[PDB]
Amino acid sequence: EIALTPQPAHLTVKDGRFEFGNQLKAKVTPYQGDSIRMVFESFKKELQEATGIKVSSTQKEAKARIILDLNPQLPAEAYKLNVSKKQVRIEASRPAGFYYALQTLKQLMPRNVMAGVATSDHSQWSLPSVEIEDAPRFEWRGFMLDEGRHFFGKDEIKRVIDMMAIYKMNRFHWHLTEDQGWRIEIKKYPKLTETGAWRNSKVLAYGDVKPDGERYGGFYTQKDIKEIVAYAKKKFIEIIPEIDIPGHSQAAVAAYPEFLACDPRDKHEVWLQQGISTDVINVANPKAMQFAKEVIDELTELFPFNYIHLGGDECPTRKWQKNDECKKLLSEIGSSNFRDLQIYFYKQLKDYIATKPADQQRQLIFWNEVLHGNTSILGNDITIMAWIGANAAAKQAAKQGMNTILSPQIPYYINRKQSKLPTEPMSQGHGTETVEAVYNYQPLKDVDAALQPYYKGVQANFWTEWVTEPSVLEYLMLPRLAAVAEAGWTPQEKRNYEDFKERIRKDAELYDLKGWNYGKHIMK
Ligand SMILES: [Cl-]
Ligand SMILES: [Cl-]
Repeated sequence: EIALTPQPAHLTVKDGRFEFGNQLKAKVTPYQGDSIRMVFESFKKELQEATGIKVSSTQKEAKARIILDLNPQLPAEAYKLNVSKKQVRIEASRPAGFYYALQTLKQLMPRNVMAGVATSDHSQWSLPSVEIEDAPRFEWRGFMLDEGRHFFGKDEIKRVIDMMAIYKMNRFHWHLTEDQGWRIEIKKYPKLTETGAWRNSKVLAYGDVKPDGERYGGFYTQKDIKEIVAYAKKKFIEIIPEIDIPGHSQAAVAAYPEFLACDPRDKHEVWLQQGISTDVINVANPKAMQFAKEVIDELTELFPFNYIHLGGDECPTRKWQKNDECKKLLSEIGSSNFRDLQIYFYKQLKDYIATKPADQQRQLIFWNEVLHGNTSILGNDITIMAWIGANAAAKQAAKQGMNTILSPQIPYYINRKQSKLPTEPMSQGHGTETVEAVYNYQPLKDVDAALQPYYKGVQANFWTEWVTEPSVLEYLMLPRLAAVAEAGWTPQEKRNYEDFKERIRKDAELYDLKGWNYGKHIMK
């Protein structure tokens, strides 16, 4: 019983099986300075850890039990995988394609292989004969984690990356800064972490829930950030940092109130509540602009991927309205609409980025509500993450020639409850965002062919207002993460929730072996 998730574009089962011994020979293309050989070496280590099988090299076709060949006609993440009694044959055009072919290969084996866990007893190992041709539907297949509200740390984020890689996801969006915490070391502004990474409650207060008096927090050093980026790159996951400015910035304001606060004479502390804060950055202060530039500079050094997310939330303008510098700047830009200050701030930063050498330039991503503002000055070389009225907003973005990513609150905010049972952990929602609901979302329903090139893909987002424990994070992430991964990867014509349900059931064993929690509703 073969169970592949995401389901490949094309799968044909054939007669017989390929058997591994304790040792066998592989021939691997030397394409791009042995890059594919490096991918294969990582695979060899994983295989040996789980099965004891050792692979050696050959240059002879006739002696190669496994062969990785270059086929330049295939798309950048595409592959062919042909398993017969005599040979495993893989073709791809790019490293990621070889990597994905090998992920599929592992998935055809017992779940302990994908889990990277050995059996205690002697086992023998084989693959079903198959012909697979596969390629992702979308180039952006993403997961966002909020570590601003609750910090999980390096080991847990490595596990998150591990989960993503199993399901061939390729974009990790790291929501690192918030009203309630700042989680990334910035060398020029050390108080962002010293002040902003710690606060006097673990829980975030809302309604009947009050602050709990626990001194709580944490942050990533730059060394940690580089380590995680490198770890993710080995699994073909690129990382997008999100540093929210000037909204969702209360932690930064608490760190440097003397120039970031609109009201510096007032007390500023890290927020212990859930909600929307009015304590926004004073975008009219020249030192605040210097700060934003210096933060972007440091992000460029740490994150090699070509995008930065700056938020674009419709932050409260109340404090700007009461600030002499902000009132003066608004008058100077010839406006009476304070939202124009936020857009002006972004334009400044976009212009600054454009002054940098090409390799240091980054494209900006914003949440779709930014488009409610007067955004003409930003041009159309921005990317829109569509989360609220997502289908309508994505269409609007595409009509303006902006690339767009679909992350609808309903149903891709997978921190939301996944069941109506009274025993579920506390999180947002009422229990309607079941695995079925997540899977059934159709990203290109009713999207005109002309607009489709702008739709880069899909992303599940995980907000952590309520989620304080890794066990709960995992419980909510899985298995809905796989449903979104399948939406991202599998052609529409091969998608079917009932079929997915049967396949994803096979991964309970994987999750158990890895020690991951998961929702049990569709399992067993
Ligand atoms: Cl679909
Ligand atoms: Cl669709």
